[PDB]
Amino acid sequence: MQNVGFIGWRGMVGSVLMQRMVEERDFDAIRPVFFSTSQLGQAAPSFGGTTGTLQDAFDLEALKALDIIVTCQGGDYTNEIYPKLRESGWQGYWIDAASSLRMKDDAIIILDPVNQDVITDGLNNGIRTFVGGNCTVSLMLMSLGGLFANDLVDWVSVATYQAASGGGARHMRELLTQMGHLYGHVADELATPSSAILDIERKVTTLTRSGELPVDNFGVPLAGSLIPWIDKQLDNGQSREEWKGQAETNKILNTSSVIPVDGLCVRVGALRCHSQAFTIKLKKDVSIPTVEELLAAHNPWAKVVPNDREITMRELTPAAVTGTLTTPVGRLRKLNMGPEFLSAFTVGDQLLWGAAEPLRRMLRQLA
Amino acid sequence: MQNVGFIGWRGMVGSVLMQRMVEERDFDAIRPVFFSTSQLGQAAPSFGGTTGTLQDAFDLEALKALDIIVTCQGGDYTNEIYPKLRESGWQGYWIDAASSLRMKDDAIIILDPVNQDVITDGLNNGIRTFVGGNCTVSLMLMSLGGLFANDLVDWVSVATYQAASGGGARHMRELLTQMGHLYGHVADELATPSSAILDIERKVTTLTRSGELPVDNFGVPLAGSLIPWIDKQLDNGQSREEWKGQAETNKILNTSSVIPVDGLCVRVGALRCHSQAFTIKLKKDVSIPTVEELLAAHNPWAKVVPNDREITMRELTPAAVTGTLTTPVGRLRKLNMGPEFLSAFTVGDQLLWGAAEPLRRMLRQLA
Ligand code: NA
Ligand code: NA
Ligand code: NA
Ligand code: NA
Ligand code: NA
Repeated sequence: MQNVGFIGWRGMVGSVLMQRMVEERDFDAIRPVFFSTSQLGQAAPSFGGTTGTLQDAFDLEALKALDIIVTCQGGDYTNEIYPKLRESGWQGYWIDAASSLRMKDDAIIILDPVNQDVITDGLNNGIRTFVGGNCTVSLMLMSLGGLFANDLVDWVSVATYQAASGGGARHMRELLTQMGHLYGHVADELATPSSAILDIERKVTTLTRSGELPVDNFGVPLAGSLIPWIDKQLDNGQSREEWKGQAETNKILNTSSVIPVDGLCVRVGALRCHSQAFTIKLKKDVSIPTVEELLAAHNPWAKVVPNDREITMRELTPAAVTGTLTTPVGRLRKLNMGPEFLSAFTVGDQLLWGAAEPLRRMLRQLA
Repeated sequence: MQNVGFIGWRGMVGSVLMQRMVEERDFDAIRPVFFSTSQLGQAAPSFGGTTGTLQDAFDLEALKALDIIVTCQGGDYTNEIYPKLRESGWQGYWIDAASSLRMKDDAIIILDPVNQDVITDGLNNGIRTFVGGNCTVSLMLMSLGGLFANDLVDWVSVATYQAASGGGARHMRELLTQMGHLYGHVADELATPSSAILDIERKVTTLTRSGELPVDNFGVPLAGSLIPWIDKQLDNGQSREEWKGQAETNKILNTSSVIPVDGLCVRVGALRCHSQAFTIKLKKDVSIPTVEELLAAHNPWAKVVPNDREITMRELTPAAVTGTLTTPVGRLRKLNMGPEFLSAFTVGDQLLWGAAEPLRRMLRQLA
């Protein structure tokens, strides 16, 4: 079996990865070694199946002995250790959740249900570095995989509804804490049937602007609001989050010609699920029934939700998707602009297909 | 002095209207009469230094004695009374917030900062029925009016982030109460520094799908989620909310040729503000500086927010816009599809320009 090291397994993304690996019994097929910085020397996690000890995440010798390394530690860790490992002559496999190495020429962005062909070709051509793609793009491709696989996409315009988990654990806690502040401030009024709605709203609105809401992580309030800007501002007017759409979509698919992908990435008051609205320009006029068939046939997670009111309300929402591996796509119909214009709405959990799942599956392929 | 009757003045939209009328001293030039659908006989609001009794909203003789009727009562009321009132020989002015008469041949959809010419022509041509437009369309036009007025729009695709107020007062209370349930369920964990984020989220997620949350008004949860379907299902696959986009935009502007308007209307966890993401196809390559100038020059409420990170976070959000008459537009840049593809993000209060304000302004013109 292969000797596999795990870095950042206690972080949020790493914890989801561990959860999934235990669910799939992935530790029975490998010889796992766990790393740490604040708990080195302590016993390895029992769920790992070994009686080992937590190794030093910065001990190069401990790392060099491994065949595979799966890290969810972050960019800073990768930027320090990855180069040192490669410079030492280490030719093992590096599976990373951080975005740092995504655009490197010797790295492949992984999402096997979509680009297994790219992964296989890379493995045969000496690629030893595999990086998960941005949550937004990975979820988009999991849901719309059938359209891209059949080369039916001319261009894609998107408007996202992104969850707090994308920001981080403390961001999620900030969102929930804010919900508590808003409700608590008008709890008495809500409990009073005769209270005036405009009195309730005024109080919530005023509190939101009061400066009393904790906003250290998002900068501004999120509960009851939204923020139409995610990540650093670029010279072309895009946010880095929006820039990743075209950059990563094309690298994941290894397109022969650039497929334009652009839009607005907005942070909303959701915990883990990213929802996305699309305006897709098709290369040709294909019927909706054919579109539904192609999307559903691509992979088992792209559940097609019939374009009917009640079922959409029940299945195409964060409430129905959080914590699941399903990446449903619905509201499929042609837009008024023409038969080559397709509308679509998707939902997907940011921590699974958008983070940990592609890593677990890549590791399984190498086991 | 015109005799003006008010219906549905006690409800949420009516209350916002009353508040605005008080702020602008709109009761001074008219003789106000207040009606009730179930409380006739009780004292009437002592607005504009007047006193009286609530009249019967269903008494045709009482209604016929008026010169102008301003109703925020709703479609069911309009559908029952309007035809009977007109058939009884009433030739007064009917100003309505309900969608009922919007597409009638003898009615004009009003948004004066955008279509005063249409309103003026209608008045001279005998039109006596004026109806406010859908909140989505009215807010879109208040923000993007400059692009339409200069006939630069080929087509527009939209993704909305609609507030609960569009559903109603009960809907808003349901959202806030749900926020209370979600936070309350994990309040102890949030207050514990060492608590694990995944344990917190697991509980919130489970509670959300438990069936314990109150959802009588929206059907499914809204706090921490969203619903990509608003109003009745139509045969073309659109929801009625989405259908109003093209129908009302073209009628408000009185276009010579149909401008395609389509997209997805999504309900989100906001109280009063609607936000909208746009993909606009221009008829020609217009520079962003020119676009900014045209938008700002159209009307005083179309605040152009510079496409910069920090200012966008502070001003292009529901938190910054709720309760104000400002209808800001930002994130203006060209999309990767080409120089004729324009991106824009708008925010606007649903109860003001999206409901009550157009009515107040129309009344002022008839006083
Ligand atoms: Na071996
Ligand atoms: Na840092
Ligand atoms: Na259908
Ligand atoms: Na007269
Ligand atoms: Na700029």
